[PDB]
Amino acid sequence: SWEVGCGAPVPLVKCDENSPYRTITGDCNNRRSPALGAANRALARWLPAEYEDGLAVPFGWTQRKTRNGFRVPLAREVSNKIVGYLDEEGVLDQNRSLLFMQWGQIVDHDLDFAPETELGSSEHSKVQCEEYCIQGDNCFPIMFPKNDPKLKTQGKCMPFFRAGFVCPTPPYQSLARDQINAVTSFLDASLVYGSEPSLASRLRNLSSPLGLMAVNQEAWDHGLAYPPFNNVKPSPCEFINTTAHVPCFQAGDSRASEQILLATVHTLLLREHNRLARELKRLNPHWDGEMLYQEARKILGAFIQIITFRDYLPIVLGSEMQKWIPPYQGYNNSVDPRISNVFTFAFRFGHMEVPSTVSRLDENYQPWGPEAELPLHTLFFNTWRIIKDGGIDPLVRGLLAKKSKLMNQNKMVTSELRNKLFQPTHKIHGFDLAAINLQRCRDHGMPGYNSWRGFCGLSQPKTLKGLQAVLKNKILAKKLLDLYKTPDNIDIWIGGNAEPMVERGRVGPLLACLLGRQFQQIRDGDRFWWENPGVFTEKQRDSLQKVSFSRLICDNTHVTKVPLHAFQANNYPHDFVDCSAVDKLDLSPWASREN
Ligand code: HEM
Ligand SMILES: *[C@@H]1O[C@H](CO)[C@@H](O)[C@H](O)[C@H]1NC(C)=O
Ligand SMILES: *[C@@H]1O[C@H](CO)[C@@H](O)[C@H](O)[C@H]1NC(C)=O
Ligand SMILES: *[C@@H]1O[C@H](CO)[C@@H](O)[C@H](O)[C@H]1NC(C)=O
Ligand SMILES: [Ca+2]
Repeated sequence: SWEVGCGAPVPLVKCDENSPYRTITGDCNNRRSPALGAANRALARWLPAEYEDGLAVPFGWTQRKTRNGFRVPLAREVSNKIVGYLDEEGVLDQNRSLLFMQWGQIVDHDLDFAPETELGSSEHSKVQCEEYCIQGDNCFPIMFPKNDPKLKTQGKCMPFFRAGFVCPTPPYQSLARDQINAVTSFLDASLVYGSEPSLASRLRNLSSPLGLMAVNQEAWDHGLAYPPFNNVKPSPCEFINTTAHVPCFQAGDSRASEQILLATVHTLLLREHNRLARELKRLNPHWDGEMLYQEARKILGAFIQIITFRDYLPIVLGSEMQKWIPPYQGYNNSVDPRISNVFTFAFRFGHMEVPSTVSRLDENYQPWGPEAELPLHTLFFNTWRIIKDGGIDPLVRGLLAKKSKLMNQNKMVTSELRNKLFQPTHKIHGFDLAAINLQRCRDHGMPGYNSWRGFCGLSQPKTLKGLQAVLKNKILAKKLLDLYKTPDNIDIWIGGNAEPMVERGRVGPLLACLLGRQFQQIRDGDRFWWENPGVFTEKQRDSLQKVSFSRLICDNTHVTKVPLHAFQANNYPHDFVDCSAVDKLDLSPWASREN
């Protein structure tokens, strides 16, 4: 409206047009508009941003500024009164493995990352934010309510820094603030390879023409690879236990070591690249470093898209899968592939799927050692428990044999995340992911629950009695309206997650609509979609159709007993078969005959 196109981060890219490979940045995917879907650009706005000043000031900033004539509730008070629970008994999903949760976070990390304004390296008003809880500029502290236990142990607030935005830092007053997506909008293994040139090259082994990703030179896993350490200090993975001095992993995505099961699936994905490369080199000995890397990178990209679109999305979206992600009818270069700002909140439905513990299992799928089961809060920024406690295999069997948390209207987010979250720089296991989510919704200028209901063609309840019938829950509706006063003011993260789940799904109608739309767009708007004619030969696709997470495990660990359907709740031994019974990835169609 104001500027036709704002852009002062980086301008310079020529598009190869004849390349059979993606760029690292996601530039040049869309031939007409080559910036579309590329990293370090604004998140898309499906609806106009909603700030108290119309431009940048979040709702909740100014004590005397209402939203529609009512004060917005403190994020931590919504967390305390709606999101928390004590009893972990009976909270588990009887039909989703823990891998279902974990694949969600992997997928999320491929698609979106809104970094905190890291501009300010002098910036020691961290102290002003952390120690003194003074709201100002990029410091937007989560203030504790009266009656919060954390007030007795942790001071007045949790520190919270506003997200980075385009055009960029110390802003103007022209059109509304847009937060940055720092990774590629394409489902493209950017979490393995990186979304920028510096990092992508750092991760590569350029010491041999084999197109390998670099691997740890200090630790191994029964001959099997770990990712390189991040050697930059301070290291949060070091902070959590000095004695071990085990740093964080270096992977394509900065968040890889945030929890031990994310690091685990990252390690599996890195292993797969090197596995693929080796079999491609064995198959095509001529192929130089670059062709090996790119052909393996391109295979890993397709694996992620198939597991996500064939196995994962149908058991998230349930009855809504067909209404939003119909069967694929080819690349449409008019679709916007960019991740939307709202999607980055809709996809945090995952937060309610995280259980309170993580288990290491032995070969008989029984407890591994005397501390087999660990509280999740001890596993934030934890790589030492991988290297110095049995490696990947015990944690992968836990992923198969243990269950996700089920979303529950009276048991939303485990206290492991809601009271004990560790944030790098902030020293304590004392943060609230639910409160952060709600504060972030306001930071990003999110429209409220009823704007999104209207967007999705759903009823917009105006009364307690109206909200009760949509939530199918009188008490939850009462607690939300006591805090928010009007359903128009409910933050999209809590409103979306409050809805009962669609038949055969794990999200309610509103999230199904938002996630459905976004996943439709990243498939239909991707020139390198695995099923787009010319990306892969017909034979290559017939082979790719047979990938599975079970096969990924079989090839990249010493786990020989796996389930056929790894996202279902599977119990050992009834639901487990030998790896020999699990279809393989036939790489024979990648045979290149130069004569
Ligand atoms: C999606 C998604 C996001 C937003 C990513 C983006 O675009 O920036 C997200 C964020 C976070 C954050 C940052 C919170 C903030 O400052 O706003 C943390 C600290 C965190 C921690 C954990 N999450 Fe998460 N998360 C997203 C999605 C998912 C999903 C999706 C299905 C799962 C599962 C998941 C899990 C976890 C997790 C598990 C133990 C931790 C810790 N997240 N997330
Ligand atoms: C479990 O979920 C799958 C979909 O993942 C479904 O097809 C199957 O019927 C389910 N079994 C149970 C226990 O409902
Ligand atoms: C690079 O590859 C060679 C094997 O081909 C290996 O000896 C070396 O350690 C590798 N370096 C890294 C950091 O992966
Ligand atoms: C720290 O790591 C050491 C070395 O592995 C381990 O033995 C010890 O129990 C750990 N302590 C904590 C607090 O994690
Ligand atoms: Ca990506």
